[PDB]
Amino acid sequence: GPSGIVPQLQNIVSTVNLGCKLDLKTIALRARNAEYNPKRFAAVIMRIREPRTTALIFSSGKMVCTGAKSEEQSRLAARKYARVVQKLGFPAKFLDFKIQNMVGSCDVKFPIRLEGLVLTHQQFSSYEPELFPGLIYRMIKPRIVLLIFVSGKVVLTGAKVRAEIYEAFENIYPILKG
Amino acid sequence: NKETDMFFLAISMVGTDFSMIGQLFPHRARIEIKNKFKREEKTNGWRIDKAFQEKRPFDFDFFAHLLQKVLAEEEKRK
Repeated sequence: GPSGIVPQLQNIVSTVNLGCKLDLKTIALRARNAEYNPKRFAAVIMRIREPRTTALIFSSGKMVCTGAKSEEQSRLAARKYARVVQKLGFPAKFLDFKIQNMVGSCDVKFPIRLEGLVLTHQQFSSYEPELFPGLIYRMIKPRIVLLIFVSGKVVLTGAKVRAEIYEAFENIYPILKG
Repeated sequence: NKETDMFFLAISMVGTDFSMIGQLFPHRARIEIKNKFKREEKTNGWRIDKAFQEKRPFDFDFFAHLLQKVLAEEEKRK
């Protein structure tokens, strides 16, 4: 059963279609929050604290936002940037909101001997202590990629909802225990 | 101290946006500003919140000149 520690989400990734053409130079000229460094990259990157997130905008009318701790928080930040662009003088719309990725982490509070895991799980676990200190495991159900360390803490990514993170956590937990 | 104050002030004028302040700062890169933000968010969160509710304008001109004057003043006084 559960060890009493829940996987806390660390990140959320989401995108929405603004539905109109925008001028990045105009945004950099008007908005009190903007980049335009075309010498490096022709784009504008936002960020707000409530929710704590970073978003990025193009002239093509797409938005990519990331940084929240919950999917609904990410959507709130997305709608905040949509409001900002609407009051920037652009006819922005909050259309086709899609959630792309999230990151979570947890712990088991006992040491992990990676050698046994690689010896019994090499077919899906990649161990290489020379470059990346931890161990890499790719999980199929659901499409999750997992990082495991000796300290017992685990990083989970590749899901679309917190339920997937929890379910993968409890799938791996017996393996971590033994 | 002055550089921290100005980092804040620009974060209110150009928002939580780093490449332009790196560009107008004579010798700061974007990764530098990102690192400043990591360090300062733990203590000055209230001030950064003050950074996103007032609509005072932003410039190159008035600001560029304000930067250069305060940097010359700080360098001559430091």
